[PDB]
Amino acid sequence: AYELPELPYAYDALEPHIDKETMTIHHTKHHNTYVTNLNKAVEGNTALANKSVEELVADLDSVPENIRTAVRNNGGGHANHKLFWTLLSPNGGGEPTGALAEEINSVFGSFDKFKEQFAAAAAGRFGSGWAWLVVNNGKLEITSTPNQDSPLSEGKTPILGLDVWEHAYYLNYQNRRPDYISAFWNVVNWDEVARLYSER
Amino acid sequence: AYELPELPYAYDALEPHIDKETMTIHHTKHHNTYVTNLNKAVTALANKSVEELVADLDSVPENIRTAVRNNGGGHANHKLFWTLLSPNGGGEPTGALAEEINSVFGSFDKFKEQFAAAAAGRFGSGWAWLVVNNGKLEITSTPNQDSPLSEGKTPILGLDVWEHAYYLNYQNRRPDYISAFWNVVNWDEVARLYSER
Ligand SMILES: [Mn+2]
Ligand SMILES: [Mn+2]
Repeated sequence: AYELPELPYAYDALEPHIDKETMTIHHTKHHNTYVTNLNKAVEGNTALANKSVEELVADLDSVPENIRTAVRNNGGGHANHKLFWTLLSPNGGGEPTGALAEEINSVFGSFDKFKEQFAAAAAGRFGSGWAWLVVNNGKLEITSTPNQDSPLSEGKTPILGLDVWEHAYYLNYQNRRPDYISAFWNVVNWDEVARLYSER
Repeated sequence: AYELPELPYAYDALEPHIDKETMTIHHTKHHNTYVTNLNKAVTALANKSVEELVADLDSVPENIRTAVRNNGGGHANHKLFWTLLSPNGGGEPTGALAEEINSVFGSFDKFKEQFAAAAAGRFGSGWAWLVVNNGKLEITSTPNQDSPLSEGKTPILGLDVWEHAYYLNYQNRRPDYISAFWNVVNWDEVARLYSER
């Protein structure tokens, strides 16, 4: 009984970094489709349905082989986008602070180095996928996954993610993925990332 | 070594099925990029056609295999794709090709349903294909720029389902794009490829 979450802001609140039309289609069509298909996949499996989408994707091995693909793709779609909306803000941007900033400077050397490495991962993901900042064994690291696969399935907790499926940027940037990635930094809600960091 | 092929028609020749903006960007940016990157990756491999190159990545240095796989596949796939479209295309298959399709799939309509299902079912980026395997017609789909050629199969018809191929005009509506695709397919070219394979 999963549901499509409402956005924390207006559809045009992230302009011009992300266009109103993309936000509208991305949320009401793409994300919504993952929710619809996810509910159809777990229909009848009270056990799986009672778990949060994150818990569900965290253990795909416990999902029946007959619907494992559907849960992987659609569960991943729902988990990834639900997190993604909460990481954006019309009042975001800037740089991390507190414990998160300290960890970033210690692991990557500096926030600028982190952005360079994160941008490289996002640009290097061939095909559809996501670029991530996760906590693995209590350590921060950058990774990328294909399609709707989530780091949660490998025991890693994402605290920042960038959707690099073409639907996330084609209307305003077309083939210019690097320009989309650069614009991303202007809307990142580092306060939310910091909260997820503490929880991870 | 490798170069970007010219389109057999104008950028707006496939309208309204495929918009001129998409054709222009798809060819001059996406395809051109695959060519540029392929050339960077590639001594002896240079003398091999892109088709033969992708036909056996196993014989390619593991230090550049991924580059050749993605960019070589990109070049080979798009090179073929452009030749399968035409402003005078569409209609329905004929001759021996039509006979084989009706025999294997039951009818052209059934073939279209199966092809569209494969194309709509490809999760993420990829391609839907009609290939000749061991002399038999089969419908398959590959991820990203992977090609049936790498599996010993010969593609005679292919549909690009990467979102860049249809997002400007169809956005999330991939099924409407697949439907419009039938109006521009060059069946004489598919038939020619089938006869040689
Ligand atoms: Mn998305
Ligand atoms: Mn393409």
